[PDB]
Amino acid sequence: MKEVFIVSAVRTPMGSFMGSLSGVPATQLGAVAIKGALDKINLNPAEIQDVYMGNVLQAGEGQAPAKQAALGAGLPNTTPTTAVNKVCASGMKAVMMAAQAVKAGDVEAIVAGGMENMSQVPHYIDGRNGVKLGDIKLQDGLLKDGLTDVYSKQHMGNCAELCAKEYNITREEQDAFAIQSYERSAKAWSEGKFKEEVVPVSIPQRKGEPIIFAEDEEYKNVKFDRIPTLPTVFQKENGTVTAANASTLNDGASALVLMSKEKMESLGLKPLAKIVSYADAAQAPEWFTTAPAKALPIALAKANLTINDIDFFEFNEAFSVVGLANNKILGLDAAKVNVNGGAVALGHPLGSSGSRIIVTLINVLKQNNAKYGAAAICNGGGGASAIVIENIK
Amino acid sequence: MKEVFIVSAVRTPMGSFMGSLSGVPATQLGAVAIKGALDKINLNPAEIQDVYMGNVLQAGEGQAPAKQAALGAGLPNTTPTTAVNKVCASGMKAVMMAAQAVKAGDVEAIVAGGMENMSQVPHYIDGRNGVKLGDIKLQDGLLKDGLTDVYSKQHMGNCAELCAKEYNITREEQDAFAIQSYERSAKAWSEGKFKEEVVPVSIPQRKGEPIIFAEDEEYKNVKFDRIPTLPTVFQKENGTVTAANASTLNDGASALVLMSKEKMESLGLKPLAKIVSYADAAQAPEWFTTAPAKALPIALAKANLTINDIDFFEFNEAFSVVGLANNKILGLDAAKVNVNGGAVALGHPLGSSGSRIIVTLINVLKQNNAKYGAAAICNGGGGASAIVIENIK
Ligand SMILES: [Ca+2]
Ligand SMILES: [Ca+2]
Ligand SMILES: [Ca+2]
Ligand SMILES: [Ca+2]
Ligand SMILES: [Ca+2]
Ligand SMILES: [Ca+2]
Ligand SMILES: [Cl-]
Ligand SMILES: [Cl-]
Repeated sequence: MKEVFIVSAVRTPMGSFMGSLSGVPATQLGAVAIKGALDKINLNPAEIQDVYMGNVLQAGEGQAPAKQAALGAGLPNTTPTTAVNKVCASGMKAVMMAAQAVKAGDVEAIVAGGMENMSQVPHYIDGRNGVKLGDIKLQDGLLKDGLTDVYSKQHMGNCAELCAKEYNITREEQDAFAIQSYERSAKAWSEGKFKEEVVPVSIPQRKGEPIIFAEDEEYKNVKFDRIPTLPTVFQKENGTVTAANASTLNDGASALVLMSKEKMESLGLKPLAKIVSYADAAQAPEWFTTAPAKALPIALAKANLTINDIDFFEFNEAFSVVGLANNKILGLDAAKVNVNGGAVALGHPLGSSGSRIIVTLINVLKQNNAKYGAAAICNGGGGASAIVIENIK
Repeated sequence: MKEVFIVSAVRTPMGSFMGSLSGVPATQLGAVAIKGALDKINLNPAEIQDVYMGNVLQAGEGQAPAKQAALGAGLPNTTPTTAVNKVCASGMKAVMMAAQAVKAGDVEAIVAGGMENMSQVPHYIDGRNGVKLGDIKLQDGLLKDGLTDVYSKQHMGNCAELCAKEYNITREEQDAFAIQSYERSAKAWSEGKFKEEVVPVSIPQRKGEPIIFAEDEEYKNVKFDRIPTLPTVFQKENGTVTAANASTLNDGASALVLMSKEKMESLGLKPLAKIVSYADAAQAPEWFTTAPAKALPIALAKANLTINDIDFFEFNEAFSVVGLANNKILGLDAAKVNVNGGAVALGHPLGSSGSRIIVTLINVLKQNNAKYGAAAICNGGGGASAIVIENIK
């Protein structure tokens, strides 16, 4: 089978809910990330044969959100585009599907990534069927399509509490994990470890010069001394999950360029990394929290690798309890997982995070002179996706 | 490269806007189609390794629409699922991506299809940012995300008028094409030519037995003597497109099961058809109407076939002018295109039509003892997808 290489990989900084990017539509954040990925390698945009963008909450973004991102990035109108929705796994599934397009022989160069502006998700009304007498409900699209389990009608955070109970993960352990994610995020930013992968967003102003948004803003929104006293927001009695040890709602995008060996060599491009293998797995919807621990072994077996062969891991931190549970189940050394921080501190724009953690993993491997890395992310409905990459030194 | 076979292919009947399926959510229509595809071949649901469903208008469907369809069809909670959005090409792109997953070596059996309930698409309000003084607008999600070109802010029907003008396709020609689509649809239904592919929808009633919806209802909504007198709804002066010669808004779903050679032979299944090749193409957004004439030659070249090798064609009839324009550009014999009727008469649930026309094409080829067929469908943003299949006798 053809090899698939990652020749560029970038992300926007992540904005807080109703924060610095709340006025920049998801499709424009996608445009910034895609253009950034092309610009890193000075790639002629007409070399791109397809664009796959993860995007969970598409309402009100307008027709063909992935086309809007591609055209906004400067790709020509001859570029096909598709938006993909595997909830929080969307950006990773986009990369996997793009790799399959290369392996199937159909494209030599392809963009894959994800985008989300959670600040701009609308509320919904059934406007076509009148209500002759009675109150009418406007559903928050974030809660209805993003954060509520269909089958239980409960918030993802309630599923996080189920995980905490079953795997004996305490409030104190979740808080310590969260504090570590905040500390690692601030340290990696201070060390320049996000400078390579982050492409800034220019924000037009009503009057004056644009604001250049260049750094994640979520990880500064923390008061460490308040963390052990915050209320448990999903469960009144015997709860464990809080606003601080859960991830937040965020805005951001990410993008990667994938190529065949023949195409990258014809262009004189040295790859960042090779995609070794990938896999999806699923279990009961209420157990989406531990599905990454099912998906990663499948990807490892496809790679003919063992868990001991992986130098660094990126597991998306939808909740601190999710990070702790998958580490515990797989027996992972926490010093090798999310070493530059994770979503509890950095943020979590649903449709982008699955590709964002690949972007970060590439740079973690280079920063540590490592070889194999693995990334995995859970998703609503009970799923997870996982991918194994090889750093090319 | 591995061959990819279609071992089953079904569709729901299509309901009219606010019609017989308006109370059956898109995800449940998807469940009916997927279960129907499994039932045709008595397939153990656990053989399915992934599910890709096209779905253009996901707002308010709840979390993970493709999971809801899969679980509703009786697939186990171990089945990964993804929803794909290439506007009207979504269902075809789902099938193409699924074929790539087989060719890439990653799955041996996969479900691909599409689903849409246009009746249930909500209106949108920005509920998070108050408006201190002034009227507030609720955008129709169908118009905003489905039917309006982003760049021109005009309806797809206005792009249809641009096509009519540039390609000299008159009102009278569009009306004659529409009448032919209605006539062919009624004839094929009367001849039993949709009995094989259509799986009925049972509709629960407030009191009493369910209603069994088993036949397309759009093609009976026509008054032939009124057609030449209807108003031109997108352009007041010198218009050509009407409510009768444009497609309608509709509800419906469709689903196919794809397999490798090794898997179908191990299960003792005879394939319906082989997927020979497929392709995407794009041009300027306002020229989405003629993009099928760009995509099909790419697919033919990948198949090492010429247009003369194709026995029958399915080109989605988003508008009569689109059908006429692509026939004219490619020089196709209208007696070989959409021979059982098309979307102008049968309906057009956006995310399902791209796979629906493959389902219909399979049966057209068998009904006519034919070999090669091609299907193609345009999509907002300037794209089209095309697929070439080989009937297995
Ligand atoms: Ca700094
Ligand atoms: Ca937090
Ligand atoms: Ca260990
Ligand atoms: Ca009949
Ligand atoms: Ca019509
Ligand atoms: Ca001809
Ligand atoms: Cl899933
Ligand atoms: Cl496109």
